[PDB]
Amino acid sequence: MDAIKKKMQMLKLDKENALDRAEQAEADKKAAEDRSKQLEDELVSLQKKLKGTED
Amino acid sequence: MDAIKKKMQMLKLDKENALDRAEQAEADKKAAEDRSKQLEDELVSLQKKLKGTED
Amino acid sequence: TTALVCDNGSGLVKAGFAGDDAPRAVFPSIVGRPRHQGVMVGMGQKDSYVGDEAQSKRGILTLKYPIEHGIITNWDDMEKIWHHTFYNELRVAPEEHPTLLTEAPLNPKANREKMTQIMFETFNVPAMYVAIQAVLSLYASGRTTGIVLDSGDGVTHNVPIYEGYALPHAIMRLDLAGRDLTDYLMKILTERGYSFVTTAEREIVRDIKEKLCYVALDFENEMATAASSSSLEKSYELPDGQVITIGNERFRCPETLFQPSFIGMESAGIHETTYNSIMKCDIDIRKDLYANNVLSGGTTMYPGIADRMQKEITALAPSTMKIKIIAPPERKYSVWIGGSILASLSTFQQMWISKQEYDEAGPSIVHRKCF
Amino acid sequence: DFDDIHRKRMEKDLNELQALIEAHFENRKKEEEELVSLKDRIERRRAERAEQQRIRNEREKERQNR
Ligand SMILES: Nc1ncnc2c1ncn2[C@@H]1O[C@H](COP(=O)(O)OP(=O)(O)O)[C@@H](O)[C@H]1O
Ligand SMILES: [Mg+2]
Repeated sequence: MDAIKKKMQMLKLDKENALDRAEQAEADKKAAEDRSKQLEDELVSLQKKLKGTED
Repeated sequence: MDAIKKKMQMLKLDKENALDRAEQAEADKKAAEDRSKQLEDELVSLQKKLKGTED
Repeated sequence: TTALVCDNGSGLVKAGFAGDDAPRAVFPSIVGRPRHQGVMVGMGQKDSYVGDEAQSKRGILTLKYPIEHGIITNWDDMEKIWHHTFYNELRVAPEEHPTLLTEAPLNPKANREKMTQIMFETFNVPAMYVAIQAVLSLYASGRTTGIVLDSGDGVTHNVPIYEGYALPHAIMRLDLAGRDLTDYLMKILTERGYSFVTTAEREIVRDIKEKLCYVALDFENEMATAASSSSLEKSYELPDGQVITIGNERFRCPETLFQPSFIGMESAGIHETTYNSIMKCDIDIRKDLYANNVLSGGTTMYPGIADRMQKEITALAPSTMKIKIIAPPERKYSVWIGGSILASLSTFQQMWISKQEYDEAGPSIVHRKCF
Repeated sequence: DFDDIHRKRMEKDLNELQALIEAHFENRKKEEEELVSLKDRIERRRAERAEQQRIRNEREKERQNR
């Protein structure tokens, strides 16, 4: 009819916005966790270098 | 009718799924970010003690 | 006073006062002289019916569009259309209102100069300004970056913009548009027996195209499905009865957009000229253009085009970039809404081409600083 | 920029839906029930006209039959 189509369009705009936000948040999590794990690896290498210096 | 109900329910389900997924991702992002901050703070002190050891 | 935001277009003239949401009067731009003899005396028969009046008497007229591909080929008819638009559809004399026409990119200069000369001499407006049809469609989306594909009815052009700085070397204008799709649909309907020839029946084929055709997500699978089942055959009732059944002509008519080899055009589809237009841009603004691809114009209203185009570009583009296609529901009037917004701005109020300036430099003022 | 999208979108996102629902409800209420009731009324009047026509036709055929 008439109002039904507009209501469907609203329900679809919510769909697109929610899905896009979810995808963007997932990409953010991937990037942040990669950052953290690379920092942890750098910390490990520093520990090993400290061990060599102690030797 | 029949089509309106199923389509509307499926679209609302899609919106809710995307929202909850985004919230989970953002929570993990915040936790990883704070842990990364902890890693930075500990790494600086590790570098300082390494520098003293080298001196 | 208020400004008149006219938008000539090619196929539908959209006009209205600046500051509203939708154009006040939208009507086809056709001028049709009668072709038969006429025997009733005193019937009050005019010599040319323009606008929406000639879509009701089209049975005994020979409709002819005054704008072929963006450019204007018949200046007297265009003047008649403008006169009708001002006096009968809006009923505001042009002596007291600025006007904001719109023009496709890469159009001949003489067209624009003649347009401004007409507006200043015949209608005698206070001040008029000509704007590129894609920047307005970018205004209406509320963005400030993005590459807009404005597939009108006359000409499809693809203007990339970043941070408000247009890139003049990356505009890809292609002359396939809604009219060629109408002609191709009228040409493939003959494969079932329905022959439309008269210039009046082109309107019927246009209505068929608007109401039935859709863009297929995957072309070969649809061609295979329509050739086995019969779940696609949708029927339509002509203006006199004798319903017709459209089979796989439904998604073959608008497929011409993505494969212009169907109508013999050499160039690549609208899915690949956008990627080429992006790749001509600098290497650092390609991500933003990828993420803010904007659709506009009437012909981009086919059901299922915002998914086919996204699939195609995602196939072409690098796998890391995110491809997003902005397809607002108010696509058809996007250019005019943007025009209203631009005319309503205070910062823009001193960019009009004032009449005294035209009197001092002639019609060639439009190419000068007042663009 | 991009701050008028809220003030031009969110408005009609709810007001338009509610207003169109109101329009549909009032139009259906005004139209369907009244039309069915009026058609039933006209049908009853039509049946009465049919009875009157039958009576008049029969009496005239009775008299005129010679
Ligand atoms: N709902 C629709 N579905 C498919 N095609 C459409 C639809 N509406 C308009 N069109 C096509 O778009 C054309 C109108 O385009 P428009 O944007 O008015 O051109 P212009 O840029 O000259 O104003 C029509 O000729 C028609 O072929
Ligand atoms: Mg246009």
